Formats: sequence, structure tokens, C-alpha cells
Amino acid sequence: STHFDVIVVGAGSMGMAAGYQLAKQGVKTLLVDAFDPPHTNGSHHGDTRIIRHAYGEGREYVPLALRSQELWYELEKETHHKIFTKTGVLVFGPKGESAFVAETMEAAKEHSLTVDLLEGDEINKRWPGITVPENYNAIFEPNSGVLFSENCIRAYRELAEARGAKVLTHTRVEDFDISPDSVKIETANGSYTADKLIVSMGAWNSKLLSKLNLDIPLQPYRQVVGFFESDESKYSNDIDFPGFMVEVPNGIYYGFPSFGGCGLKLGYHTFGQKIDPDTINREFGVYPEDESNLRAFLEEYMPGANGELKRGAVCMYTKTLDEHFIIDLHPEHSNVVIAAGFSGHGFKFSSGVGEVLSQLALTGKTEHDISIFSINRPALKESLQ
Ligand SMILES: *Cc1cc2c(cc1C)N1[C@H](O)CC[C@]13C(O)NC(=O)N[C@H]3N2C[C@H](O)[C@H](O)[C@H](O)COP(=O)(O)OP(=O)(O)OC[C@H]1O[C@@H](n2cnc3c(N)ncnc32)[C@H](O)[C@@H]1O
Ligand SMILES: [Cl-]
Ligand SMILES: [Cl-]
Repeated sequence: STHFDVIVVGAGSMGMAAGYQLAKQGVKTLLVDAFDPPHTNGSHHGDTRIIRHAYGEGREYVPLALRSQELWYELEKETHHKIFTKTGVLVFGPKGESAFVAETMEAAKEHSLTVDLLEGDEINKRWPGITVPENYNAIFEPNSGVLFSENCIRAYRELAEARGAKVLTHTRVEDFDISPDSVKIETANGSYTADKLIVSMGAWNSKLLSKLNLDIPLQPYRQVVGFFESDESKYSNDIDFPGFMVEVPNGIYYGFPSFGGCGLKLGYHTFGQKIDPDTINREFGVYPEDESNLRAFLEEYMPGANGELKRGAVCMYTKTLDEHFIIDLHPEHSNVVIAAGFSGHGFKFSSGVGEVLSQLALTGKTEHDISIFSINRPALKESLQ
């Protein structure tokens, strides 16, 4: 017999951030999660996440990235958990052959972002450990960096709970009952009601949004990352080796410097197995591509980091057709907010998104420009059942 002002289903990257924003405003909030965030069954583990500002995916992304960066700095000051390290972010690729690099450079110029432009041997000289052909160019963002994603969610949860937010763990929501003036969720642990609902189930959005009369193409992908023993005199954060996201002939790869000798971490961004969040195999190495795809990149571009595999993780991306997020009110219910399809690049924005979700839930509007994330946009191919 407990009503809430707002109920958040899926207390992960986006949901926990939202819960923190709501709780900080004295809003009676209930956060429900299938597991106990942060955990390793969703899209937020792997310890680290990159945050860049020269977002060429769309201008709207820049302001959100900068607001998120400020929010991350605020979180750092509010918790004892480590939140962010300014490793800087390096983006490189073949000159004139990378839409990603060109887009990044354009975004930097258009928003007057502080960056360094270098090419060929200059890259190899500035960062020993990196070996790119002379026809490669790059753009470096010194003020971007690395977020400790699990710590972010953990910190937001501890802060939210301390302010009154209730967190119901290991409880999978199975259905929704929406009315013009209230929302109700159904779980094996019971039913709950509220005035507003926020839906942010990550990979599971592709399976449960249908329970909200929504038919939106969402494809979950199995994405692995690996930690490799590396030459610490070159790849350590201590010697300023940067975080990175680059485009080479066979795709986009991202990486992180070795922290406290944990080893350089690498991931293959443009490829992943299409899976279902309930049947995905979370063991690293069951597919030969898991490790081989990573080493193929390292031996060519960062040979000193192609050492023994120290650790592996299996995580998920949830892609929309245009790879842009979905942040909007349910088209048939203004009291329901949807956060889905972050397509492999949403964590850096989670702090900002939590703020947006909080505003949408409480006012039906947000001060941020979220037009490109509309649930009604054509390229999404969204429809009602
Ligand atoms: C997986 C992965 C993602 C990202 C990155 C690497 C990997 C291996 N990096 C790379 O380094 C480059 C891109 C990225 C990075 O560094 N910078 C970014 O900005 N993003 C990067 N990645 C993407 C983000 O991690 C994802 O976009 C983000 O985490 C998505 O957040 P969202 O909140 O949607 O998903 P979560 O999985 O965090 O949370 C969902 C939660 O919901 C719960 N759940 C599910 N079903 C439920 C039911 N039925 N009832 C109640 N709760 C439910 C889950 O348990 C989960 O906690
Ligand atoms: Cl391949
Ligand atoms: Cl994602």
C-alpha cells in the first residue's frame, strides 16, 4: 500500500542518475532493478567509460556532453568513490578517409573546444606506444577523460537512498498498467503505483517496451573488452597515455590507459554479435573474435600493449536504426518517460540524461534540446501496436 511520486524501472546508468536527481528535489522516488546496480549483467560494467566533448554525431550532443561533464565533477565532490580522471581523449584515423575523425574535428571547431591537431610521426612522438602510418591524422581533447562507470552508479545510488529514494533490487518488472493520472508496475515481489514512470531497462527495452504498446526496432549487441599486460612506461595513465576512440580500415576501436598497472583496455566498437539480453553468453573468449579482433588492432597500432590477457568482460549495446538515443515522453502517455537505444555511446551522457529524465517526469518538459532523440522521428521506424 505504498504510492510514490515517481517510479524508475531499470536503475542503471540512466535510471540511477534520474533517481538521484529526483531524490535531491525531495521527490518520493522508487527505483526498481532486476539486479543490484552496479552489476555485470547490463551495459555499465567493464569499470571504465570514455567521455568526449567534440561530439560529431549531432550538435545537440555537445551541450549535453558539457553539462554531463560538469555533473560528473559535482559527483566527484559529493562521494568518496573515484569518479573521473582527465586522461584526455585521442581520436585518429587515415587522413581524409574517416568520417568519425572529420566529424570530431568539425564539432571541435564549431563549438570552440580546446583540442590539439597532429598527424603522422607527431602522434608517434608525442605518445610513445602508439604506432600509426604517416598518412594518419589526429585530434586530441586534453580536457576529456575516463569515468569509472560502476562507481558513478554506486555513488548516485548511495546518495539517492540517503535522501529517501527506495531501491528494490533483484526484482524484474514484467508488465505495466498505465492510466491517465497514474502508473502501476507488476513484479514477482509485488505491484507499485505512482504519478509518473521512467522506463530505462537498457538491453531489455528491446523486449519489454512492447508491454507499453510500443513497437520500436532495438537491437542488442554483445560487446566485449579486454585488459592486456602492457609496457607501463608507455601505456600507463601515470605517463599520460590517453583514452582513445579511433577509426581504421576495418572499423572503430576504443581504449583506456593502464590504471595502477591494470593493463591497457581495448574494445571493438563497430562489430558485435546480435543477441538477446536473456540468452547472451557473458563469458569472454567463447568466440574466437573476442580476443583475436582486439589483438589484431594492438599488434598494428599499439604493439607494446599486446601482452597477456589479464581480464575480459562481456557487455551490451542497444542500437536504434539511426544510432541516436530515445529520450522522450511515451506518445500516448505524458506520465511515462522513455530512455532507450543509447546505441553504444550513452554512458558519458548518463548524468545529463538523469537530469533530463527528472525534468520530463516532473514537468513533461526539459531545458535541454532533445529534438534528435524524439520517439516520433522517422528514421527510428517507431509505431504503436
Ligand atoms: C557495453 C559497453 C558500453 C559502452 C562502452 C563499452 C562497452 C563494453 N564504452 C566504450 O568504451 C566506447 C563507448 C562507451 C564509452 O566509453 N562512452 C560512452 O559514452 N558510452 C559507452 N558505452 C555505452 C554505455 O555504457 C551505454 O549506452 C549505457 O550504459 C546505457 O545505459 P542504460 O541505463 O540504458 O543501461 P544499463 O544496462 O546501465 O541499465 C539498465 C538497467 O535496467 C535493468 N533492468 C532490465 N530489465 C529490467 C526489468 N524487467 N525490471 C527492472 N529493471 C530491469 C538492469 O538490471 C539494468 O541495471
Ligand atoms: Cl573480423
Ligand atoms: Cl547502449
